[PDB]
Amino acid sequence: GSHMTPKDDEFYQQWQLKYPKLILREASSVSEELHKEVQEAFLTLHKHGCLFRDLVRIQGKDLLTPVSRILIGNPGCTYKYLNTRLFTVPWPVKGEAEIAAACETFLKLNDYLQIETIQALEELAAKEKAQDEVDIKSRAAYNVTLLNFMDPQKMPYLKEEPYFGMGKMAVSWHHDENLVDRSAVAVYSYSCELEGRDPDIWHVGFKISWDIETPGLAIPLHQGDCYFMLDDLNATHQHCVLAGSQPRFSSTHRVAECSTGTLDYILQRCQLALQNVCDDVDNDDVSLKSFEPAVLKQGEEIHNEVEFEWLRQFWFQGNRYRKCTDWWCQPMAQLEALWKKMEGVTNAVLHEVKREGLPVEQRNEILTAILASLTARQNLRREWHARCQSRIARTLPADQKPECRPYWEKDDASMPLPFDLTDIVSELRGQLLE
Ligand SMILES: Cc1noc(C)c1-c1cc(Cl)c(Nc2ccccc2C(=O)O)c(Cl)c1
Ligand SMILES: O=C(O)CCC(=O)C(=O)O
Repeated sequence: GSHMTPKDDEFYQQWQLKYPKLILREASSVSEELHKEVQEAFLTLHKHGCLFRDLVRIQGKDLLTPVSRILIGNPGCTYKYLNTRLFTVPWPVKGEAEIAAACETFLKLNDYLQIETIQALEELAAKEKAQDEVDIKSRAAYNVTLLNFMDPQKMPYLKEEPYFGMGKMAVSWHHDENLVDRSAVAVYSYSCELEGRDPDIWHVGFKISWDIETPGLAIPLHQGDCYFMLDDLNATHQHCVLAGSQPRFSSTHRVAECSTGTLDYILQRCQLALQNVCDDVDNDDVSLKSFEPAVLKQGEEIHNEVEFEWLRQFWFQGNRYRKCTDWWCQPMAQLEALWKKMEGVTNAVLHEVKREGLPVEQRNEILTAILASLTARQNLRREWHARCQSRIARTLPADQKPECRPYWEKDDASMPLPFDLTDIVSELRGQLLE
């Protein structure tokens, strides 16, 4: 395999022929006022220490990401990649002062890049022609941007690009996950400073999925250049980042698929689960209205969703959002209080299966509905606490160390149930032996 750069004569016709949905807008197309404001916003956030490497999990192993990031976007929105849910540092859409100005700056860049995307998509459809204006606006309605930073000198050894000889990789081949179908991606690239591609210049590489025979493209990215992935390019093609000599920032604006990833959604899920609870007063006497299996199954599934997809995802990042914003403090306190009530709900269900007047075919109706949720609850609870207590988790600085919140001992009296459910879950299967 080989690759092509602007040094090659075939580079320009391959881009024209086989990458027409990849658009490059060089820094000359962007106002110099916007350049300085965006580049200073990058440095403002970097000085305040707002960008963090994530401790993700890929195929069983825990990995520190080579790139430090921060998610900025609509209030209450989340973006999930590599099993890590990032929460937006909010930007001011209608309805810490330095950091808030940087978020307003990248809100302005988002408006600009959204317009450029709509125009590029309109010019794209016209070329393919020779109702759908709703699709174009929605596929460019960016709700978040994932800011990035990497210093290549800090790595003792960078990975070689393994298929086309593109040299050192900062980020390996991948798709951008959890995006609205056929939504576009706009990137603002900010680089701080013969045989093949220039090793000192940052590039974005492109290849066709499953294809290492078709030579890939290595697009040089200078300071202030913008590139756009239109329509199904992000799905049909993979991209990587080829490292240069000096550090580089980037602002990657996305239409995150957030149908199950906003605060309003998960709060609504929590209210749906608590509709099966007598809500006169918030005490330890939790009494359920119905024990119909579908209602209890849905209740324990929502219980798991708020705990693992929201509570433990958030506190695994060790209150590092607090360095940027306080926006998630009350919502996370509210979600935990809602989750605590669901712990009392689970205790109430276990109290009912332990009751004498219950006929066995109603008792087994309940167990068949709740055991898949309780199984996943304990399997995921130890996966999360194991990741909180791993060697590489120790190596992180103090104010981003993973916290296994919520966590409590068997000594703790305020919680109706223990953290370890192995005795309880094994009991309920030994209960449908007899
Ligand atoms: C997947 C995905 N979706 O959105 C983003 C952003 C990613 C994503 C984000 C990243 Cl930080 C990477 N890179 C890595 C992540 C963890 C460990 C190593 C690497 C690496 O490339 O060396 C990849 Cl491959 C993909
Ligand atoms: O850094 C970039 O240009 C975007 C590449 C990418 O997928 C990312 O790291 O977010």
